[PDB]
Amino acid sequence: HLSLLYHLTAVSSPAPGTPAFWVSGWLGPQQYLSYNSLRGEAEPCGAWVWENQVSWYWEKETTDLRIKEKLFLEAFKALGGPYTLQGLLGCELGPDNTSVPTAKFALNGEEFMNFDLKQGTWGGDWPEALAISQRWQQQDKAANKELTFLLFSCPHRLREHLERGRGNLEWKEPPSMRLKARPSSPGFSVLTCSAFSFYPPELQLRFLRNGLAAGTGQGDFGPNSDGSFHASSSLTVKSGDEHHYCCIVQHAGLAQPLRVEL
Amino acid sequence: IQRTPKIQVYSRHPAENGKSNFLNCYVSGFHPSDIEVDLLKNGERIEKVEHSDLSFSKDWSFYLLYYTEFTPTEKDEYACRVNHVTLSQPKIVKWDRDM
Ligand SMILES: CC(=O)c1c(C)nc2ncnn2c1-c1cccc(F)c1
Repeated sequence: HLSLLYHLTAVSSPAPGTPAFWVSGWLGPQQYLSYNSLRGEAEPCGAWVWENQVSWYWEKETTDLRIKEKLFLEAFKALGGPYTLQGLLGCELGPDNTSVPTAKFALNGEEFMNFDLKQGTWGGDWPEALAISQRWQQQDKAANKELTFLLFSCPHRLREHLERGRGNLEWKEPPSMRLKARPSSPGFSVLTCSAFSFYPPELQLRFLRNGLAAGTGQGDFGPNSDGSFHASSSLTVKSGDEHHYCCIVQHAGLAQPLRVEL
Repeated sequence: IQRTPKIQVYSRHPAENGKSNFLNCYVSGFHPSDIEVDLLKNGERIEKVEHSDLSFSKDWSFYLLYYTEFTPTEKDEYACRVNHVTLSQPKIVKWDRDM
């Protein structure tokens, strides 16, 4: 159930020194690829730098993303800005060991277009989607290259990563936990349960009061710069009552839920 | 459409005074992609700050991570200052060491 997904963005008026077009490539929750139109080269990220990949791998990623760069920038000329155009392209191995494609696009942050693999066509209801679709459909071999990218190149790459970088995906880093209270408005404190530097990202935080369910609290979640994760949940409680609470964390790195006290 | 950023400030490891660590400012849920982010030490801009690529979520909103190496002390206060077209003025979120 692992996805390989490219996040493509182009902007019609990039700020100086920033790229008109950039791509991040993701294997599940891990960024493995970076590309932008100023450097013009696809590069591995993080631990994927040390993946011992086939010789032509990164040159082929660069080739495909240079083609998509030209396609995205051509779309702006078809429109009647500023504009942002985004695409989410890739695949997932589904049940029965076949590939399931994703090919969606957004204009100024609204989904508006998709690629129909059965007809080999881009489509959508908006006139902007018709316009960009026709411009892309008119460019020679563009639909063919999009079909090859989704039906063949993406699952091939995904399988190459499961074969040479599966260790990256089997990383298990249990969270370091803190439970702390701070005074809030008069008569109240805020209790915060925080989970530091964990992987995979799936994690549950819950509060108990005298062993009884007290809710999930209000949760926040975010990455660290190594692709591990951070989470916190906070609960308003009456002041002086803080010591009747604890936090329970569940995470794939922990065989059992872990109770965290103040 | 426009979407205003959500701002989270937290350290990479649990904070211990005198121990080197990383301070993160994670900005997410925003659109368009142009955004300005500073980390602040007692209100002064921090110069040696790194950031992730600009990525986006399933709902097409953008996110990105700013981070810097630091050593927390008892008295030093840190914050993240964000400017974006959806904000009337720069938004400053203080680092709460418990978060
Ligand atoms: C550099 C960095 O912060 C980083 C790296 C290298 N790999 C990652 N994998 C999953 N998150 N993640 C992060 C990240 C990537 C993009 C946006 C963001 F907000 C965080």
